[PDB]
Amino acid sequence: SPISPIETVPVKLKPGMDGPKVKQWPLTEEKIKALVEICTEMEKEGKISKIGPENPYNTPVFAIKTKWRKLVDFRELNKRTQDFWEVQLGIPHPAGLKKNKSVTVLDVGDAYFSVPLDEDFRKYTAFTIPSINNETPGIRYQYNVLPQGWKGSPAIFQSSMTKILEPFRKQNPDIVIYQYMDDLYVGSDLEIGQHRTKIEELRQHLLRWGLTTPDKKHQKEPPFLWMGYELHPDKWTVQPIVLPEKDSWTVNDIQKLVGKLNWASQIYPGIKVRQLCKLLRGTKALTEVIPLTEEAELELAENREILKEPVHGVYYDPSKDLIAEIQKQGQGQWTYQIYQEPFKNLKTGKYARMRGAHTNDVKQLTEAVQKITTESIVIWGKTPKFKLPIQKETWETWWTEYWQATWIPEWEFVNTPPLVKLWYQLEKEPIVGAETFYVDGAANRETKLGKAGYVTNRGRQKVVTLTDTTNQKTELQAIYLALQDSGLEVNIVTDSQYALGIIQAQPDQSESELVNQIIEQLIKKEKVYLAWVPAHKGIGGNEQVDKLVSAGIR
Amino acid sequence: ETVPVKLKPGMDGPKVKQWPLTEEKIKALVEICTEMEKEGKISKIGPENPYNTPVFAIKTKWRKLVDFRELNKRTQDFWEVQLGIPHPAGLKKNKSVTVLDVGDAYFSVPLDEDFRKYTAFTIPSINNETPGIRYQYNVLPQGWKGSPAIFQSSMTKILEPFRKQNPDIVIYQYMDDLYVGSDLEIGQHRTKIEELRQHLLRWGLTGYELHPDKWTVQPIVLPEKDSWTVNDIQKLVGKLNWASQIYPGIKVRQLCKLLRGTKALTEVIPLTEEAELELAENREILKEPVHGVYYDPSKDLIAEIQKQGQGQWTYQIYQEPFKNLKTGKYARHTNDVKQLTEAVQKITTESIVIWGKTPKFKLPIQKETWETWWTEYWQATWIPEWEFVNTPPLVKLWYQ
Ligand SMILES: Cc1ccnc2c1NC(=O)c1cccnc1N2C1CC1
Ligand SMILES: O=c1c(C2CCCC2)c(O)c2cccnc2n1O
Ligand SMILES: [Mn+2]
Ligand SMILES: [Mn+2]
Repeated sequence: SPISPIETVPVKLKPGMDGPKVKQWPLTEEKIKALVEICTEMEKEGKISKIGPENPYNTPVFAIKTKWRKLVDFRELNKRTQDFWEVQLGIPHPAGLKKNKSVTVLDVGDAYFSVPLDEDFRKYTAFTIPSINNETPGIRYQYNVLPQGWKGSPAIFQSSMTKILEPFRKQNPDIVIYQYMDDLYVGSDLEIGQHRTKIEELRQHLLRWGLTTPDKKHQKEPPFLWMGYELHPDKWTVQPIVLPEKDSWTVNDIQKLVGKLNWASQIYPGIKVRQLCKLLRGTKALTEVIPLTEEAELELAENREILKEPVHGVYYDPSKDLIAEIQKQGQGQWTYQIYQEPFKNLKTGKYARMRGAHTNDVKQLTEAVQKITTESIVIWGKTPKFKLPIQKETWETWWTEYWQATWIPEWEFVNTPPLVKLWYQLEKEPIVGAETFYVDGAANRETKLGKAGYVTNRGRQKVVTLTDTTNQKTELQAIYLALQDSGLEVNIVTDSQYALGIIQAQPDQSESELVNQIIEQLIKKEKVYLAWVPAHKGIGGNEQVDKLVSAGIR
Repeated sequence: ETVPVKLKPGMDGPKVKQWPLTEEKIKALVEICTEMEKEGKISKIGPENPYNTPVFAIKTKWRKLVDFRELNKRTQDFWEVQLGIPHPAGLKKNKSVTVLDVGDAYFSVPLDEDFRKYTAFTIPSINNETPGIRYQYNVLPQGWKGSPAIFQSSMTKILEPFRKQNPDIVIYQYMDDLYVGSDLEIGQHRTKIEELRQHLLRWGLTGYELHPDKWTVQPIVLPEKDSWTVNDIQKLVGKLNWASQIYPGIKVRQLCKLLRGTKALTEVIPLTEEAELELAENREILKEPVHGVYYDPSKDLIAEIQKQGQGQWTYQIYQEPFKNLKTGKYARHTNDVKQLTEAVQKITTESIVIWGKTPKFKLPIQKETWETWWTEYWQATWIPEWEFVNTPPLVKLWYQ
């Protein structure tokens, strides 16, 4: 095995730190013999070199099992070695790859051992093979190449390969090479003849730089198993996903189920995970059996049906636009597909995230759009054209009136029920001939006891006592009371900006049951006007509720 | 020779992640950086450099925008209290202020050898197909606050003849820009700017027009109305109640007397006349500057922005909440994000002109939305710090 003739990367220790000096533990005779054999062969290969006892640094070695292997525990050196640039900031998504006629994998034989280590850093990699018991001074070596398990090796190997591939890439610009650890993926649109010939030009270029690669008879055939994917030059899919059929589901089994389904959702449309995830909340040990909820059973059954037949994704054509379509699956659940030619998906996915305690479908849709927009730029370097289950009018109305700024890239309405809509709206002007309710709450923070109530312009009145409450809850409770007892048209005046803010954003779902009870009442109504006044400014009706609800509370 | 630059004690360089870039901006950056590399301004680097600063492309010519916000935080002692550039109080008074991009000057001055590693940046690839192209600066970079701090003495020498010949022209440097103010007639001002450009041209270095003397207060406006309803007065007292938190001496006691007992909102009630003493004299304080509020140079500036609809945006600049140093508005094929970026830039330059620093913005937008879109509409060579907030419901109509 050759050592690459490339330039070395200068390495330093962390500022104010010296090299490791951790002592060697006594080893058994069989382990010592095994290490001696390994180290003399490594020394003849040029990988390591003998040093004297003038070198003060040490890292412990160990021998593990017919054949033996040497383990160098670099924990202490790694702690003292400088930080490096990250090996990668992300991995390619298969959907972003372009279709090739042929693609070949070439693995590098003994990757790290083929690239030299900075001469001035070599002294810190020193290790000692101990003699039988205490007696003799041990045999001392240092590394000449990138050591396995050392902090800098991944980054320095990658950087070395990049420099080696650079000449070849520049004079062969229409051949694509992806670097991954010790593997090289090489694709082109050349005919079967001059592709296999082109691999040989690469293999000879790599061998010239001390990197050996497998020949035609040894190199793997497609599909290639990589990072949980199954890759053809023509199509891609996720690796075989098999959902076990079990009588009893443990936490561990459900965690693994959700993981598989989540992974599958990249190409299998409509995958659902919500009900299965609910089973894992505040859950016990991994061995604990969780009875499947009826909704979880139905979700599992729907997923099995989806995964029944194999599904593949296509590759990316840079000359065509990307199309993203989104559908609502249920409450909080969103699903999407991206294609270039109608219904031949490059990839699929799902969105579920709950941004904030209270929300609506319009906000969730936009959040889904922004998630897909970011994904698209990462994968394809451009935004897709969207097709959304919301009318332009509905979208128009919401964006204009809402306090928050947004921008959705080019999109079209598509009639795929359920359509996104707002379930109620607040009046811009007070209602003529409707009862005006003045509301307020009060809570005692010591006892957590509180009161919620109202007074009206028609002399109506009510107070309800609450037991484990907060200021905010009592204000919502008061508003809920006013809605319950009011009739189809109502004017409601609150001194709670918190309550105002929630309701003005037209939520249709909430983490609070109380807010959900308010939402249910707002939809039943014909007209609702909600106004705000400052608290304790001698405002007529407002002062009347305050005294009423604060009595016995504060 | 190079001037030695060091980080604030106990901390090292920036390790900020490179944001995802579109196809056209990556290609633009590759062309720009290949050219700079050939000219020796930047050099390719190895993996022994663990540092990173984000890079963007903005605009018809593409230009590189390096986001040195983090490096600038970690070098504050250098550019502020070691080689600080003084800010003139006369600039905000001027009839006209012209902004000239002067960043091209910096590439003629070498960067300190031991500091070059902290200027590391990455040009990413689409879909992480290839390793990012890594560089560091060999020269004073654009966007780094240390650059005008170091070039300071060279700029003084450049402007000396022009400043001698034109004593009543204020020239201020902030980052990559030169701010040039005068009280001359517009034609004469523009003639002097052209004159200044010629001086700069002889040194290699090579506009945007402001009128700060016409920057007047944005007063909280109380409605003139004939025939008030119960709802109208409630909205009015609520606006006045909050107005009293910022303005010292706002009264609302007389207006509240009209709202006594539980009355219907649509009931039209006639006003007295005891409230008119409040109403009218409230307008007096509302149109005037806030008494007792002054800029503290040891404190950060904060900017809040509210979306008002119809392409209108209100903003406030303060250091302690309620104590408004400045208020204003921004007005507009323009979308919400585009309008907001334009407003942020407008507020920032005013802030540079008035105080010599940028505010930290509280933006009424989702983080990810802002991050994907802001460079599409960004034109400035600096970048302010920002937060992402939920606009409180009534602050909007109070500043309306
Ligand atoms: C694992 C991997 C990741 C990134 N790109 C690729 C590969 N492997 C492929 O099999 C492949 C498939 C089709 C086209 N590009 C591919 N390649 C490109 C390099 C030829
Ligand atoms: O009674 C109060 C008080 C009082 C308690 C302390 C004195 C004022 C508030 O501050 C307040 C603030 C927002 C909303 N409702 C409120 N209510 O109902
Ligand atoms: Mn209250
Ligand atoms: Mn109260």
